Amino acid sequence: MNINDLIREIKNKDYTVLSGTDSNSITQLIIRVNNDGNEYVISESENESIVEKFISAFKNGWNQEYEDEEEFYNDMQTITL
Amino acid sequence: KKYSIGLDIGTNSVGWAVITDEYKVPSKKFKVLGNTDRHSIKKNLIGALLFDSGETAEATRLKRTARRRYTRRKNRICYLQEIFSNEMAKVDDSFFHRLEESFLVEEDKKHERHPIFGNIVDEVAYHEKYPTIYHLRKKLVDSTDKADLRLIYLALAHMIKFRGHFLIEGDLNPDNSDVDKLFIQLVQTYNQLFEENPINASGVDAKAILSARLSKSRRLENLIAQLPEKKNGLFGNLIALSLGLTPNFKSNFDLAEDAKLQLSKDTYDDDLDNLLAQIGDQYADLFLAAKNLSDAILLSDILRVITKAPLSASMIKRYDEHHQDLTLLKALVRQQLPEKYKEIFFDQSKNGYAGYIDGGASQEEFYKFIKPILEKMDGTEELLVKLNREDLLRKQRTFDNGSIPHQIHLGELHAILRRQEDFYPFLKDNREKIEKILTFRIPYYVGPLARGNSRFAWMTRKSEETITPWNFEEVVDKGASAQSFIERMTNFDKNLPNEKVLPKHSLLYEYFTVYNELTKVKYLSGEQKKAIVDLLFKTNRKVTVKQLKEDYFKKIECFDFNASLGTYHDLLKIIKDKDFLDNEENEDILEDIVLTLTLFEDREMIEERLKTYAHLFDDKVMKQLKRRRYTGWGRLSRKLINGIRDKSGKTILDFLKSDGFANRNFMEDIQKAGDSLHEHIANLAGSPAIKKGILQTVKVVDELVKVMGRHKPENIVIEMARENQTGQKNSRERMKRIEEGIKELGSQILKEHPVENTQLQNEKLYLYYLQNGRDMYVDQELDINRLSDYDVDHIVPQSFLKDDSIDNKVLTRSDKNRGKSDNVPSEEVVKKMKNYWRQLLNAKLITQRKFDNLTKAERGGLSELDKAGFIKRQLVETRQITKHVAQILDSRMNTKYDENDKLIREVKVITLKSKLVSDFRKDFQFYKVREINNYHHAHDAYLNAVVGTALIKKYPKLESEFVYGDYKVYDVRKMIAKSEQEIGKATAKYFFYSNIMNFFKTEITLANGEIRKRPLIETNGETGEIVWDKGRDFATVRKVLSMPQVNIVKKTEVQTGGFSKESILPKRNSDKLIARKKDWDPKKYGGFDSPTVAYSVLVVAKVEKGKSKKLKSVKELLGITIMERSSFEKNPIDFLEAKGYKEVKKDLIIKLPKYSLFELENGRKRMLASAGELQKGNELALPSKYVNFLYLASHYEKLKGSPEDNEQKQLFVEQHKHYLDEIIEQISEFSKRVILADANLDKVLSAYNKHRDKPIREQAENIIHLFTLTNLGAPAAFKYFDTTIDRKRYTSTKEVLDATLIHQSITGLYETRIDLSQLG
RNA sequence: UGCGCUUGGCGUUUUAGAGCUAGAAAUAGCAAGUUAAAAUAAGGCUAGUCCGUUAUCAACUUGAAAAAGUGGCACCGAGUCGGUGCUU
Repeated sequence: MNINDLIREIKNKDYTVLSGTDSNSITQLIIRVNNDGNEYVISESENESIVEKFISAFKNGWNQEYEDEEEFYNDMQTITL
Repeated sequence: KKYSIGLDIGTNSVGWAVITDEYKVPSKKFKVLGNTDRHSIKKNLIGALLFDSGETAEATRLKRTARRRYTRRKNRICYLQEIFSNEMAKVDDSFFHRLEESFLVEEDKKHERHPIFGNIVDEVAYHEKYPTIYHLRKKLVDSTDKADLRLIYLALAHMIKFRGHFLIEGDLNPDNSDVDKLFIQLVQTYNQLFEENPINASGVDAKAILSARLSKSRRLENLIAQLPEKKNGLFGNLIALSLGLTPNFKSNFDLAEDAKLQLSKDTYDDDLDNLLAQIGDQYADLFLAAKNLSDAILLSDILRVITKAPLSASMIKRYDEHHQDLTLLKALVRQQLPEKYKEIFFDQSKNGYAGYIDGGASQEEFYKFIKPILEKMDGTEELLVKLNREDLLRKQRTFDNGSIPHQIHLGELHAILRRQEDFYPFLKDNREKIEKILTFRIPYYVGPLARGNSRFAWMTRKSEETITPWNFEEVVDKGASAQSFIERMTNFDKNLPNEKVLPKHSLLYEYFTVYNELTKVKYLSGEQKKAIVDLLFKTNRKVTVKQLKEDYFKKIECFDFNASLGTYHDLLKIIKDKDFLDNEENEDILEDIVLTLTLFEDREMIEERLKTYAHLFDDKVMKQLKRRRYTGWGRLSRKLINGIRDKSGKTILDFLKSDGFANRNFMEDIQKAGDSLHEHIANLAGSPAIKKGILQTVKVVDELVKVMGRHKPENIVIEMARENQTGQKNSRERMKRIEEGIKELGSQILKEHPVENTQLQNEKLYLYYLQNGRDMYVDQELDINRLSDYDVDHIVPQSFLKDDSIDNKVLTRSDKNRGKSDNVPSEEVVKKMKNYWRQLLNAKLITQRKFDNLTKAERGGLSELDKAGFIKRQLVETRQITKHVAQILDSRMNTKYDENDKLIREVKVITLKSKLVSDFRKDFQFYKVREINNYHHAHDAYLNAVVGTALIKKYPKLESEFVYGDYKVYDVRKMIAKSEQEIGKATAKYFFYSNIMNFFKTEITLANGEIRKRPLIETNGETGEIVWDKGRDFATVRKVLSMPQVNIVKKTEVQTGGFSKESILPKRNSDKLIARKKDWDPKKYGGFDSPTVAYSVLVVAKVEKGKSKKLKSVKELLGITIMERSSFEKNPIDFLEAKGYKEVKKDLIIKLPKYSLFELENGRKRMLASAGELQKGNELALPSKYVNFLYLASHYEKLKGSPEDNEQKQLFVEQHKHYLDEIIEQISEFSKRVILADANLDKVLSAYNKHRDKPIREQAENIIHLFTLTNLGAPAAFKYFDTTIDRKRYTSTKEVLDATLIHQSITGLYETRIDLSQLG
């Protein structure tokens, strides 16, 4: 719901989440999966909120595009509920 | 050549720009170092620095308190083992050595594989006589027979390892543990807070109703049954908060959104702190009693049984009820639902009973699994009621044991030792030594007890020996450590610097803020200013202006709020002696108590600091005065309030009750009183994130002056960011203001015209319900549906002050309905509608500033003082942090003295506001689209240097408003003209229209549509130099914003943090997991997963290959993890040789931190994210026309301009559509060049050719979404209309090895390219 | 703002709590389950009931460190910087 509830729900999922550019810049959330280069950042847009993109990317399943990130889209799915 | 420096400081980006006298950025050829062919590069003197935000040290501390946790809890077992070890080797000589080896496998274990007894015979017999330890822990209390010393240790070591909370100080008595006595403590605290509307639970059976065995709802509702308010009341929420529910304190306090609190959650102590931040800390004493009461409820759920040991027997009853119900449950599933017996009792993966016991589901995840299964089955009664009562098959160690006090674990402990004291001699001897191990709590005022090597320790020791719980009294100095505890934990004032601040609940501090608020009200005087304090504040904690209006202005005076002094009212109800508080001689007595009740929470140190006051009063007054602690810290020191003086002979606080001023010190003294740069940036009132921003801003300045030949600039303009700004809170705050303001008027505009909160974003629609559906000027109604042809008007016009906020907008039938003057609405318009503006006001629909500005013609209009104040709001930066930053630069650049020894202020450090540039942009159409690229930070810094230098060159007499230094302050008539253009280039006057950004304008627009022309050349008659040219200078600003080369540099940083993810994963046969200990291999023990990469290393050696074991030269990119960094930096060869590398060259090993830049073919760049993944390193520089086009097209409706200006804007978008086909043309060429994500570019080009018929703003707001494909950094997903383009990351870190490594500076001008193809 | 300090409850991991049967490597059919030790960033030492996820930064040279040291100007251009003088 409130973005702070999202950062906490993914910190409990062991992924090392920083909320960058929170000072008259376009806000973005950096989820460091892997802990090795792969970072799924989601920047804010005036039309679509940061959590509305978190659901529209992790609501309907793992998106099947990469071996490496699966335990992730799976774990990020349980937070859409 | 003369020049200036612009700067835009942020929490994660520092932009900079260099302008000359002609407002242009210059270019220079810089020396490229390295082994590359290119030895020259041309780079403009404008750019930005992007770095990761500085992190708060909260995460570090919460990990440190956990490190000290397991360190000290271990020593409390070592204390028990070290005490037992001697006389215990008689019984068993390998008991303990089997305990610390109980984690090892059979192969690794050196001793026998069974902990307690060693063999498989005597062990299984123990687990059947006592299946749980609570079985044996009760047996060691009831029996008088001798027990095995091994069983004695296991019981004592259990209740000492997990000893219980220290929420209660002394022993357990009914008025700190019983429901009835603790319930009344809650209702009494709630009462004092609200009077003449309190609850009075006179006749209520508290225990046999609230603490019964029923559901969390069947007990809260049954409580209010014998209490004819309702469940939604604030008291009903406190009981719901105590019974474990998740209530919502929004509707009770009427908040903006929802603030839900749950006592069982790990976030209550912080989610509650955000509640006291809005409702006020006065409620903290009330929520404390609810938490105090809740633990008494949970204890009765456990302690269900008068002597012996209640908890263990209660845990035995929980054990037996679990068995009789599981046998009950098994027989029902094995004879009524024969299918899915394996799913419930064997699966482990579907949250059955196996998932409850063997597979990781919580008690609630298991209740929700068999809830539809039990209800779909007969004979499940007496079980479903238990499942709803949250008391079914409960494991003996659950989450609610945090309500078990340590005195409970002390009673069973003392009972075991007492009935074994006469059997073993050392148990009789160490009966207190073992007891004290549990009961000891290292105090707050002592903390870490180091011997000297700790940056957190402050405690002194009376005798330098070893410290135990028993010798803590003799070894630890309680006074000297506490004296340093106060000295360290206190934070001094800014204004005075070595004068310690005051607690936020101090009397002299509360008196201060009471007078600072009162001294600026008027409808004052010193006569009854204090009589208000005495009659209003000193007796009523809340001064509703209603109270002041009739209990002071009727009774006294002549017939016709906020912070108070809570500590006065709090201390009043205790001692019941008003002569004590009002006496100014006992002030130092009242202050040290609040000081002692804010620092310490200890039982003995409170007395030692209050026993000096134990003769003022005795007993019944002291015990209540001690069990009442205060929290929080103020911002002022007593020496600032009642200490300093300007020679009047009266201090700041003395001025507040007579000759008012407010804290606007002037007429100077407060600022009248060298280090390292690490120390200057350390003690600034700012978050650690902005402290890094200041540091990079100082480094970027020292390198800009070195590039300029060590020639210090003329001026330096500074702009900061105001951090942590960042919907459902905004549009609801408008409704909450609209709803209440209508109910006060009572007019039914919501019933007649319903509106959803999302529809308030329309500026005109918000102004409708803001005006009760009426014209702000005419008595006539408003249209609701014809708001298009009806205009919004600015009360104080833009000609005087650029304000685009609600408190200066109105909504009228037409612009001309406000009058004919260029000022505010005239008295004609005032008289007709003034009575209705107050109707709007008392409803809090319009502000009092909006009301004062609407009725300015009644007071003569816009005074020269009102004009001069408008210059302060546009020019003076109110933030203290920005002034301290400009000090760091003025003290660094201007460090030269003459031989008369003044200071040669060489550089003028200018401090501007963030609005003057944004206004400058949206005025002359230099729009900004941040989503395109990171260039805007350089543009905001360039425009800052222009507005800063053009102001000081045009209005030099105002340098003491933004430039740093001791200058002349001027006054009202010193620069404000009388009227019109009187004394225009004649006398010292200079301003009439107070908008200082007007000398840039080509034609000024008044309120009545009139035109005020301005020349093309702007001069300064006192000198005559040209300061701005509306013909030649605007193209320079447009050309500078359009050049495609901007020094964008991502700051390389070595990663620092945890070693890996903190999931202690199960074991597996792969070597990927990290060893949890040096011997516990994950192949048979389970370890940590996914290590984080500190930095990467370009390895260049030879390895063994093939079946012939030959050598082969290789160039690799190995990543050095955080845990590996300690040894790799100590011996990189002996560490790399452990990975199969041999013949390692140390001069060709390269250190590659994160965001390391690499350039390949066709100018395409890549940033090194880690040793196995890359980031995008290119920036897309769109010209200035498309940014102006994308902004206007995106904001086609919300243009915030006059219809005479919106005409050109709307026709500029409708006469330049081809830009849309032009903009998409460049992103395609930029992605076919450097992005290298072709399949993703397939969809965005196909989705564009489809939506060529969609409205104008549709494609614009979706083309801005498209830059996410071409943005710098990590790839991310986006959506161009319906087609969801998913990202294409870069896991092929191989092409980097044969490229050009750009080692660039902080400013990007100084490069060092290392062509890695010559490496090998 | 910031920054420090005290305490608890679950958790997770490995081992202990012996499983019994007719069954060939597949697997049925039964009985059981509720907690105990230990670890809770690897570990580092000055061995303290103490430290060990904050801050701190390009490259190169000098230095234990703190830090000092290294890169010509001007015009005409602008798809990420060129192209074009002057001086050594």
